[PDB]
Amino acid sequence: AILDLAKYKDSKIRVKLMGGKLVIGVLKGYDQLMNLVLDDTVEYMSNRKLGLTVIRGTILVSLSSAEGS
Amino acid sequence: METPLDLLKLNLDERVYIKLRGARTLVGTLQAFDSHCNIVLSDAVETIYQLNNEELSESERRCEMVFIRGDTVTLISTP
Amino acid sequence: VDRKIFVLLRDGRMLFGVLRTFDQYANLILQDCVERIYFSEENKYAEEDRGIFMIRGENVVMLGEVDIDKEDQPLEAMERIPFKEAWLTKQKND
Amino acid sequence: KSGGKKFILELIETVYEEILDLEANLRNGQQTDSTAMWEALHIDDSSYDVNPFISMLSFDKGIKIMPRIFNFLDKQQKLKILQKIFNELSHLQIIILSSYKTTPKPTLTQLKKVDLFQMIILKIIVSFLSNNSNFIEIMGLLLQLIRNNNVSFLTTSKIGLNLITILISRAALIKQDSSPEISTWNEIYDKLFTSLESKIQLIFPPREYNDHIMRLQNMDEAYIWQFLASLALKLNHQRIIIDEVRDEIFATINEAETLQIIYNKEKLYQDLNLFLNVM
Amino acid sequence: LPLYLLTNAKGQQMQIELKNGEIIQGILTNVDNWMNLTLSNVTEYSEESAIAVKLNEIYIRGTFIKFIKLQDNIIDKVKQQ
Amino acid sequence: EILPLEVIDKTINQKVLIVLQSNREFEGTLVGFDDFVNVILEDAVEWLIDPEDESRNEKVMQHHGRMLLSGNNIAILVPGGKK
Amino acid sequence: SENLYFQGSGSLFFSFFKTLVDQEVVVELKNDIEIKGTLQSVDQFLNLKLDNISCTDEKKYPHLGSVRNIFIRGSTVRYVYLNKNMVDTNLLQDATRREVMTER
Amino acid sequence: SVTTEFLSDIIGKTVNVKLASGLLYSGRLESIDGFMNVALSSATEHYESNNNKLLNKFNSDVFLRGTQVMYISEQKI
Ligand SMILES: [Co+2]
Ligand SMILES: [Co+2]
Repeated sequence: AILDLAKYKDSKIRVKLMGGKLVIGVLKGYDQLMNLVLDDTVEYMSNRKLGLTVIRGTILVSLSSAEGS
Repeated sequence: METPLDLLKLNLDERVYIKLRGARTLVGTLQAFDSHCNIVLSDAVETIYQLNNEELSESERRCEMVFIRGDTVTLISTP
Repeated sequence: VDRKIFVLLRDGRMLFGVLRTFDQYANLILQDCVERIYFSEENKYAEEDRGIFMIRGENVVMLGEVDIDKEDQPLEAMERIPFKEAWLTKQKND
Repeated sequence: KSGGKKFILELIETVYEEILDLEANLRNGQQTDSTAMWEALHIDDSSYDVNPFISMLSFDKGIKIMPRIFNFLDKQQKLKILQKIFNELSHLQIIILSSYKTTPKPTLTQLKKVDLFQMIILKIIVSFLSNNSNFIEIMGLLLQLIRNNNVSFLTTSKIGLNLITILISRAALIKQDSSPEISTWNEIYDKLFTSLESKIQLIFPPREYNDHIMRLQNMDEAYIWQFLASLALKLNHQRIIIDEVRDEIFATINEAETLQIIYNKEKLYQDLNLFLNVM
Repeated sequence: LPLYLLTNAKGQQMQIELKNGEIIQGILTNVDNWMNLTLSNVTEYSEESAIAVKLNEIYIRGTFIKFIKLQDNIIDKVKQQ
Repeated sequence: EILPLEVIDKTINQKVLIVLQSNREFEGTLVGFDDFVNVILEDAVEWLIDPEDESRNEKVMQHHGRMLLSGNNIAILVPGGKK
Repeated sequence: SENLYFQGSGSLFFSFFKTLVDQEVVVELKNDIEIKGTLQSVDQFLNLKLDNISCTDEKKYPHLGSVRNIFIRGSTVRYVYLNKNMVDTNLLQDATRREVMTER
Repeated sequence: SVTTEFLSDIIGKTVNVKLASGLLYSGRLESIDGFMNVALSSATEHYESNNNKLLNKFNSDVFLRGTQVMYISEQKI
């Protein structure tokens, strides 16, 4: 694909989602389709930490590094 | 027992009721449809439900022949 | 397929420009775009320039060829107001 | 619709399917697979309170698909269907709607549906009884209508009353040459009259009815007079008819209580004149 | 075809708006067949703020872009005039 | 190598919390899923969520039996169930 | 026995609109905009190009005097209004039943 | 194939089908098009909960768009 995700392993993950949601956490794993496994995850309120999650790639709208985690 | 479309095909030449997402409902006599739920109605009367300044109001239109794009359709049943 | 057109988008904003490489899905690439906002109720309007615009096809509602010059003169008798005012007004209107 | 109307819609769409292939088999195919379509009409099947064909004959698309379905049919199948219509004629949900007795105020739509069944099914029955009939089979059809229904109930229905007119008229229109048949006809004719004899002029519709229809458009009663002319054309018989309807003739002739829009008074006189010219 | 054209506009800075009104302004570093973007020097904000956070880098999924404004081609603009 | 469907696989018959794109989530025991990530939950609790006040989140139904949640709208899957 | 409202499995409304080409229709969009015009073509996604339009001005609407022809993205249409003369309703139901016959 | 197996053995049971509009329809499930179009007989309509105002009751079969189905669940209670 286009972005090699190996580089962010156990690095802060900041993740925007289709419905307005934003999620941050450390990368643990992935699939070819950018389904993601995140640990230590905090989700953001748009008009809160639960830690462990699995995010659907289909719903991903943007991803970047965060100083936050 | 057939897929829901077949039941819809059972209604051809009959009065059908169609519900749209945007607070609009139609009732009329069905003439055609595809699997995308695009529809041709032959003597329909549309009715629109609104929110005006804390009161519910309903204006309505009728027309002889109208194609109606399926992706707006939320439900179908008999008048 | 090198024409000057207007486009109205799903969010309600109007873009104007000259098209290229468009319509396989109707996805469009425009040059020298202009976003124009009208309020006929106050004889005002507003502009801001858009150089090269790429548009994803699910966001276009409709488009069509225009003659810019014929549409200008009406432009003339109206007061161009600041773009900022129009954006704030528009959110008020919508 | 004693059945579900889920059921009858199934049926009516199955017949629509089957006749859609049989028509589609004209790119060459073994065309007469009508043995597969007929079984869907349930004509033979007396497994219900009302025969499923008579039921789907109530729906609009049923009546609309009758000319096409008759195309792939074989007289004695065509005759089997026409016998089914007559034998259960009082079960037709469009006999009900033409009757003023049962459906006193019929929505404009229901008036329309009556007009449709009229234009399509009568054409079929008037045609089949012209280019495809035996005198004795006309006897059979007629006799069937009599023995299985509350005759004169039907005389209130535009459809039934018109139907009766068709049976009789086409029958008596066999004045051409070429015995016991003649003997049989007398017997039926006498048998029909009795039921009507007391109840003729129950035919003519109540005033409110006419008022309700009249409000929905513009009453053409030419179908009533055409009937009375048909039944007349049995001398004492002629007397009884001209008796119970006399005052209605006296009222209708008095009906022309107006002389001098360009109102079409010609129409009303023509109907009664069509009766009297006949007999 | 659109992806192909953008891939020639590769390496230049631009201001891209997403489907939800977020604006991402940055330097395009790579593009793919699915209209994926690298976004090498990024600043991210809303239309409300433009008319507010920098992170140096962002990854964006192609199917979620509403539109993208690219910078005026200097030679093409002068040729037009 | 940990793969998302495999982590999720390891959650079958455990409590799981399923969050949509909108402000809605369903907690219940996860029975199974497919390729299109349609998820089956058993005896699911349905919540609406207030972004601002955990007190004003609203519990809309306790479901009983199995329910199928269409994978169109699934945003987030949480193994262990929203402790 | 093949009719005009019927070309193949998944092209029903496409053939239906192709039947309405060169006829005057009115198209209403999901955002309430109504456009009167003459149909010049359709595609498999039912996008419409209307020639020689006439219109009802609008709150959100700025009117471009030079515009005679518009392209319309199919996915943004709510209604396409017609007159009963333009369509054989028996045939439109028939070809529909044939398609359902096939599509199952 | 757990999902296809689920629709099989729920034909005939009473269910709750909530659409994306948040509207909730209950009655008996007999179609499961697999685009998840649903047909239901005896369908009632509530806004989000069985506890709310009945908005519409249907006396014949209802057809529901698969593209709009959010969930389907048995109404055991
Ligand atoms: Co009179
Ligand atoms: Co409307």
